[PDB]
Amino acid sequence: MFTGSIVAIVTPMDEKGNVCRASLKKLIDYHVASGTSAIVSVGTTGEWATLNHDEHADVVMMTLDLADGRIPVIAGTGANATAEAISLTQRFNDSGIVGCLTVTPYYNRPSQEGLYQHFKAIAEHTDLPQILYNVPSRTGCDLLPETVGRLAKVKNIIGIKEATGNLTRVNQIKELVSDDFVLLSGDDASALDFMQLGGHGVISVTANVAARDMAQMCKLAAEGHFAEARVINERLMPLHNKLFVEPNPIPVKWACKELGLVATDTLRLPMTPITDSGRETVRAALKHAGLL
Amino acid sequence: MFTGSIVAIVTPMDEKGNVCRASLKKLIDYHVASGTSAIVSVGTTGEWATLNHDEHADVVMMTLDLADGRIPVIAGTGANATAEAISLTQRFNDSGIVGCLTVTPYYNRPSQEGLYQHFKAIAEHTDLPQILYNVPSRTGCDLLPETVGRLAKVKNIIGIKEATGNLTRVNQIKELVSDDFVLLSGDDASALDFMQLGGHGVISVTANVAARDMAQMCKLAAEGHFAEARVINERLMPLHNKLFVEPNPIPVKWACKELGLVATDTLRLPMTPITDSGRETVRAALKHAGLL
Amino acid sequence: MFTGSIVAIVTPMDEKGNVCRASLKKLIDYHVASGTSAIVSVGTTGEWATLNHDEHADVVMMTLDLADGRIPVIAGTGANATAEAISLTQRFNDSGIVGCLTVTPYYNRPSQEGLYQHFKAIAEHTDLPQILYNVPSRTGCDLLPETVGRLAKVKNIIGIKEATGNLTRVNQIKELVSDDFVLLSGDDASALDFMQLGGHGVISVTANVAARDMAQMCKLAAEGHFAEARVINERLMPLHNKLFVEPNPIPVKWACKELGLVATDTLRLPMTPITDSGRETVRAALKHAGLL
Amino acid sequence: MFTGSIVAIVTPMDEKGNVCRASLKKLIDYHVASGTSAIVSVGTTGEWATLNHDEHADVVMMTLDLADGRIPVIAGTGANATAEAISLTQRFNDSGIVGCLTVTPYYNRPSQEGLYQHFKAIAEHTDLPQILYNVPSRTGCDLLPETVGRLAKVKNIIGIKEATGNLTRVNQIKELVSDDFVLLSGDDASALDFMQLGGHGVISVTANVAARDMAQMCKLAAEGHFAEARVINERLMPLHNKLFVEPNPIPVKWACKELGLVATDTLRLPMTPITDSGRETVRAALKHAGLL
Ligand SMILES: N[C@@H](CCCC[NH3+])C(=O)O
Ligand SMILES: N[C@@H](CCCC[NH3+])C(=O)O
Ligand SMILES: [K+]
Ligand SMILES: [K+]
Ligand SMILES: [K+]
Ligand SMILES: [K+]
Repeated sequence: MFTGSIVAIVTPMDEKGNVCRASLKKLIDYHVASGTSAIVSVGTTGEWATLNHDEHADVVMMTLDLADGRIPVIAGTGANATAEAISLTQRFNDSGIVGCLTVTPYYNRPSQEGLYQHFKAIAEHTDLPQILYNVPSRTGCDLLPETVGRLAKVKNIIGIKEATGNLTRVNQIKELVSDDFVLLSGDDASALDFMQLGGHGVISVTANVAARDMAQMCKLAAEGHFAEARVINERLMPLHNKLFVEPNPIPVKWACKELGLVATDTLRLPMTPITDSGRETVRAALKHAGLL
Repeated sequence: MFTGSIVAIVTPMDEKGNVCRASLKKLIDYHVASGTSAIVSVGTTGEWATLNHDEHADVVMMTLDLADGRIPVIAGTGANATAEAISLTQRFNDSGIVGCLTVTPYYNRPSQEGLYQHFKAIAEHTDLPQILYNVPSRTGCDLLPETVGRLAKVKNIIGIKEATGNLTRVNQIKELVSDDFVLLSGDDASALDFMQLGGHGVISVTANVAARDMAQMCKLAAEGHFAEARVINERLMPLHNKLFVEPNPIPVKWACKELGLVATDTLRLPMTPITDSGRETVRAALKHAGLL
Repeated sequence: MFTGSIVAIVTPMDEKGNVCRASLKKLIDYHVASGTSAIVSVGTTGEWATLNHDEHADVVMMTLDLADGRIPVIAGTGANATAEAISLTQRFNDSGIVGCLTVTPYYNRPSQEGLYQHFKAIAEHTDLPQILYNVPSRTGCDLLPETVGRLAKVKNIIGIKEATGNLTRVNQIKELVSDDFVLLSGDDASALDFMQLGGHGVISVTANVAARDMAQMCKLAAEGHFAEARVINERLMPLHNKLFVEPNPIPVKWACKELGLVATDTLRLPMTPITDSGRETVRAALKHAGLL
Repeated sequence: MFTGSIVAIVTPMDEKGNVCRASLKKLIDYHVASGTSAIVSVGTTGEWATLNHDEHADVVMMTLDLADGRIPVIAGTGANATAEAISLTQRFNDSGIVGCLTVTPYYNRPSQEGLYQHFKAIAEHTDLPQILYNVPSRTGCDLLPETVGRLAKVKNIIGIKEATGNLTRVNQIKELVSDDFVLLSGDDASALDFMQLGGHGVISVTANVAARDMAQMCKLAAEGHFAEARVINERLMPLHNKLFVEPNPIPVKWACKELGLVATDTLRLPMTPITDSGRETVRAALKHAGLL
């Protein structure tokens, strides 16, 4: 549910940019069969950025309908205005999602005290578990360990997706929070290292195309079998890097199409079609992973 | 109209967080009287991030009404989804604004090709002049000079607000565009240097509270009188820096209230009220400028 | 010998900046009694930067004489000209040191191929084990994992002091080198994390004043008892940070004087005496560690 | 003498790595004929890092001999130990150089107070004019404008080589120093912008191979003719960038050999011979400049 390999699932689209239900069903079945712990619906990799609030709700509800109770769903619910994050969250209360993934405000660069008031207010108006989401390269704001410590005292703020790739954050956060607070990597390339230092899992792009291997790697890491998990990570390392050779989710949607998991690799502007050179790098990564 | 001292005007609010019409009128009269060249309505400083699309439109329309033809008005119109930027823009067509300030997509970090396609599409769905806006510390995206060169070929893309504070960009962009493409600073502390290098004006935070000084500074710059302009810049330098002692527009709103230009210094979460230490810093800077 | 807690020992000085033998003897006895694995003589913390080549040799020989076979000594031997590093190394061949700590060329910023030719040539002209030393914040150059992989194939290049604080480097290097190559942290604040990911020890500033606790922490980390080692690291964390509140070794020399391990805290210009505010921060760290 | 186009001259070498007198003479005649204002002997570009103190002195003395009063000579004299900088400087007293270029201590990262004490002490042991040199990418140390202000009060500290490429530093430093303190760029690609902001010249890599163009560029700048200067700058921009395609002075030495100005392009390790791809890049840039 909030540990192990969690996929940040693509939002598959037809040629017009509308959600492809048939493609989504195939992905969801794939994750159920491959042992993925949960699905993050309309996260970053799900083009949270370019869906409107309504389309967003629809993809989440569709994922819940297709999932049919077989795999837990977490929805992306972040916003850069605290009133808007509260309002959006209300739409998912009692939807069937198990939790919300809520990103630090982007663009407006609030203070730490602002982040604290933001997240505390969101949490106050829902019974759903909240997972905080720190990704400074995208938002311009860095939610620091001291603030995560203050927010972890709020009953339903249950963990953090830490996407800095700065592995010192693991034990800085861990020492400030209770043993039940969940630490999840949001950086596939450093995620095994993150788990080895005491993290609990990963919210992953790679998992979209290597679900079984991600699931086994995370299970080995949780049991302490790091040498063994590292053999898997070494085969997935080209994917961990090359799925970001052009802006995510351009590479992963192309990989999903190439494997046949989705009908088209279409995305919404300002995301553009993968370049020829990108296709070649991604294909080589897929073959390194044994997927083609 | 697109040169000299352009104010990025605050959206003054009541204690409930909604626009205060009497305060806005007072500010706009103040800019008319001070010699400000134009007003950017619902830019970053105007809390574009925390107004919904309807509130945003209402503020722009109210600003045009109150300006009553005495001062040109440029609307913030950026979005991180191309479709939504086109909508937002279509909405101000025939409103009376003289142009749009359109920020690079934020959060989703598109490629340069993606930036080119986003702005080209927006420009194609309007007749209004477009000023590109590059502020990578907020967006996670850096619109490079090469791409500005490509976009400057589109008929109604007419300038750029360069808020990197990287002064080498002035002549990198000038080399690639025509003599009538406008270059404006988005960084108060470096704006005089930017104009000395060949830029044409500034979209300014400091102009909210030192409108006459800023207009006089820019007039001297445009005339080649840099040493006279620099005396004015040194008097304003503590404001140029300390209006960012806490996240913009927290300081400038406090300063506006302290000077009697607005009724309340209220902002929307996740922006937080100014700290005491903040108050003290900004008050010292206002004293140095001779404003209080 | 090349694992566990290794101290980067201060070079204690009298009021004129000359090496204080009596102070050095006290330190060396302290490390022998407290279980330190080895001593790095005239490393960074030993003011390698401001001793001339002769003074340098003398401090190393004095440390070896005082040590009297009771604890292994490693000498700092780096230089930014390959001919000079070869020449300096010859002076220590058969001195009694067990190894050399050789920093990447500083200031001149060579390519990776230049680093490879540099270190390979140094290694070629000695039988002494060489430990490579990467500290980009000081040198302007970053010795990358791929190059460390190529250098590890040289018979007597036996390990690396990795002082970036970037914990991803551990397993990037480890996967390219043999199981006998030693990975040592050169960043006290992240050193436990470094060991938890697969590093073998630390070349430490903190060890100068908390030798026994560092030695126990490293032993616990080597046995896999990370929770236990983390209790010690948490008590030493203020030191790990505040020994760098002013440039190293200013704080640690002051701490050593305050504890009575050395007669004076004098250093060589351009290092300056600790500030009052620095003394207060360092003292508080020492008390947190239980040392005062 | 301390304005206009100052060349940071290469130390041409034979195949063994020792100074080539005939090549040096040829370069110095070339600068006399081209209008270069002064020569920096054994600066960074002159391989200050890899010459020992005697070799360094020999090159400066040989340069003064060959210049034969026709062109002023400034010696590199920096060291990271204050005592050693004082020695090095005392050595050039009454040599015939007109001043010294003294870099911030490298590697040991002193405080600003430490920088103040280092340069003040050096200045006190000579009558030669001192030009401070700030190049943080190489040294790990950033000499800030405030500290430049303090040092500019010392009688014989007369200027600064600002190699950050951060153009805001020009007017930050000008505000704090007297009208006769000299500001020189250390960054070819930004040097014209630096002079347009109020700087007085450049210590240039590009001047090694485009001496006449650089002197003409600086003459036009000093006269206020920026648009004419910028035409010359655009012709040289590929050199300004591609003379750093591999670490300086690897490219400029190759270019000097290719133009017939020196006999060999030999450098000292850890600098390595230019790669083939490098050769091709620099040749294209020399073609663009009209030099070959
Ligand atoms: N700054 C905007 C977020 C854009 C929504 C993503 N397409 C707001 O406050 O709602
Ligand atoms: N750049 C110098 C190193 C200075 C020695 C430290 N005080 C050299 O090549 O030797
Ligand atoms: K909690
Ligand atoms: K245009
Ligand atoms: K080896
Ligand atoms: K002076």
